[PDB]
Amino acid sequence: MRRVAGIVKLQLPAGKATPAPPVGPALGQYGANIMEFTKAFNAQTADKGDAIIPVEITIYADRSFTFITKTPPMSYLIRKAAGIGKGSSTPNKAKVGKLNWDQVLEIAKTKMPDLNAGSVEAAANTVAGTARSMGVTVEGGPNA
Amino acid sequence: KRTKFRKQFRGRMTGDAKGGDYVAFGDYGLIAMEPAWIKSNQIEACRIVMSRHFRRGGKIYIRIFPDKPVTKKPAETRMGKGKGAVEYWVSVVKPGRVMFEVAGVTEEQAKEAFRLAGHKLPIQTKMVKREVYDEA
Amino acid sequence: MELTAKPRTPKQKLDESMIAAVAYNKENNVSFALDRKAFDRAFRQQSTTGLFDITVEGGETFPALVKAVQMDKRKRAPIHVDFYMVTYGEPVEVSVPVHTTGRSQGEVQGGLVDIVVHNLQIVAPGPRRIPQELVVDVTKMNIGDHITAGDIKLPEGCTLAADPELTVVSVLPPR
RNA sequence: GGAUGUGUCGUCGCAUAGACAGCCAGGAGGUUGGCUUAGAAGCAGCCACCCUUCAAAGAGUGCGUAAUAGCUCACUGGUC
Repeated sequence: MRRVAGIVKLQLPAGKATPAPPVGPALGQYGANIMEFTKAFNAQTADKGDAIIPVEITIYADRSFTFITKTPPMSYLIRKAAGIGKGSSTPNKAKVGKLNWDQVLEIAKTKMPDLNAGSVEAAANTVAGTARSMGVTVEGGPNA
Repeated sequence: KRTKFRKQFRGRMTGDAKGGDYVAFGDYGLIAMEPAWIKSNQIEACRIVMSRHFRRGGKIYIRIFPDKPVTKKPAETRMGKGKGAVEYWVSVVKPGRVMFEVAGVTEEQAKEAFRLAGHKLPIQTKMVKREVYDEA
Repeated sequence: MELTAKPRTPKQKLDESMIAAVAYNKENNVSFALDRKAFDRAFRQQSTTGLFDITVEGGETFPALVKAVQMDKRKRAPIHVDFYMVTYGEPVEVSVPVHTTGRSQGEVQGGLVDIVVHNLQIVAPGPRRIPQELVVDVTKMNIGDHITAGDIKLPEGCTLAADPELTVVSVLPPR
């Protein structure tokens, strides 16, 4: 209908086909096409499969869309790396698990243009720092 | 609140407050300014007030205590035939005497929980911090 | 510190802001009066184990630890001070505030760092090398552990006038 | 109970290393943190505040949205 651009940061499930709560008219109310995102986003979830990969969408006008599909915050393949499916109630009164430092090389090698750090120690210590609110204790530290 | 068993009855008088004008049990402490009386509910008030504010749960020291029986005659009789039945109970708080001590919370929590406390009382009041060191 | 007067009549001061006074050497005892300002300053600086000097308006510097303070219960300011002029080698039974050190593991599971004795009556280091405070690590304590006067530390050459089993700083449960 | 009324004493802090305020720009990536939830993603309630870099930037404070997004500050630098 119109031409008034938009910069929309969102978040969407991987291999499904979103119902009413997420999208619908959540980014299509400016002006975009849905037919080639139900069949164009659910096909690259045949790449990385089963984790909440983040999505960003920029909208021009008419029926135009240009999206980017980032890196899944492995709060899915780490919750499993313990024993609980739904995360800890309170990270300091009830815990989850204890990942190895080598399961900190799949969050520090999938996030190459995300964890805007230079070194490996930094890019590990980042989401290892995330690995504290999840309610998890680190099999790491000095020495060992 | 109320007590257990006793004498029954009373009277009244004033002139400054004995002890204990010192900050024990806590880091922060609220102190009366007027020769009041204080009632069971008047203090249970501040109990429930501050105990709202501190959440779970602080550490709260009610340094005062109702021991005084105050009466009122049955409403509508001409005097004589008796002394009034025991209406309510009273702590005879005199000035400089300290009513509330708390800690296990910060300075802001003392200021505020004491503010809300003192907005429930017949007295102007001052809150402060320790140093009264004759005996801890 | 420094005074000027020592009579029985206090109109030389008071309004002019000085504190009623005594200080005894134990063979030498003297009444006097010392300006409020300085006394408050130093006494919160140095307190009940402070030790400080008395250069009377005459010229006779003295060695003074602070012994007893007595204050206007209403206005809540001090009006009088008892001193103890220190001797030499043997002193007295110093009163010293227990503190707490480190982020304790006792406050991570809902508990609280409660000092069941804010102040400690020890015995004698020597009246020139006195502990001002104390340092009781609390980290090892969980919820339900107390610290008796045995577990309390020492700096060497000192003894504890307090029963070695009564409770100083103990963690309390939540709510 | 409330008040930058107006005089007096005193505490505390801040800056000749650029201050309180005026205007200028970031106010960041993990991270919708986890819990909770019809959805809470800074912000309805329950335990916790960890890192990436930096001239600086804190699971942040308000208005907000059913929830988003979005607007201001805590700090940071130019100015005076």
